[PDB]
Amino acid sequence: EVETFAFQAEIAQLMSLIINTFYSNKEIFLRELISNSSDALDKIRYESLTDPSKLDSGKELHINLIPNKQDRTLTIVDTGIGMTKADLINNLGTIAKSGTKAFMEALQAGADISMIGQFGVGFYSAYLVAEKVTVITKHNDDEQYAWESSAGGSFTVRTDTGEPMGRGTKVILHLKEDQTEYLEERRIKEIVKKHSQFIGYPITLFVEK
Ligand SMILES: COc1cc(Nc2cc(-n3c(C)cc4c3CC(C)(C)CC4=O)ccc2C(N)=O)cc(OC)c1OC
Repeated sequence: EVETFAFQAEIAQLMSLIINTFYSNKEIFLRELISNSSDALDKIRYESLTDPSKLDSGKELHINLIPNKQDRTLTIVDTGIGMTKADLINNLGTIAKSGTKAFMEALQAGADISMIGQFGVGFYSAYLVAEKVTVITKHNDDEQYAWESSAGGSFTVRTDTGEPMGRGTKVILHLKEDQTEYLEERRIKEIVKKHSQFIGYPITLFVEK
């Protein structure tokens, strides 16, 4: 069973701006998604200090970047806190609404899209490079879910029947036809070094084939 939901107006607006605005510095999407992963990893790590059993679903705290040229996808995988159904549908969206408002005000005042992260809505920078984003996530004490959106004002959530993840999140970027450079090892290495060099978790760039 697949449930379909409408984005709140502000998020739909944000996604349209990201998709429609001419802005060449698209590579910033990667640091934003890695920053989401890092924050998620911080969260499970801190929680585990008071409840060590929260790591029964996996001790290792890390990030993998997986390019797939056949599928034309770049996947960002982490073993962070993951997201409940409520996190996916309601709660992160509520925070993103107020973040969007501040971001759009800042843009009018002369800020640029690369500053999106300061407003807590950096996830949506995925749409600079992706025609569709799929999010597979597993939080402790909840089911594995798949969230998906190609924008257009709606997203879906279903319970996932793919490979079980233990705990964490996979963000699968179905890349735009003209954005396949982000499948190249050298290009990913370049971006991580430039923007994500001090992330406090191992980042493994998988190689193709
Ligand atoms: C930044 O803080 C947090 C991030 C996350 N996780 C994440 C959240 C997002 N994220 C954020 C910040 C906003 C949004 C998302 C993903 C979405 C599909 C729910 C759409 C959205 O509006 C993306 C990736 C992860 C990830 N890699 O785990 C979970 C949290 O707690 C369950 C949390 O603490 C509030």
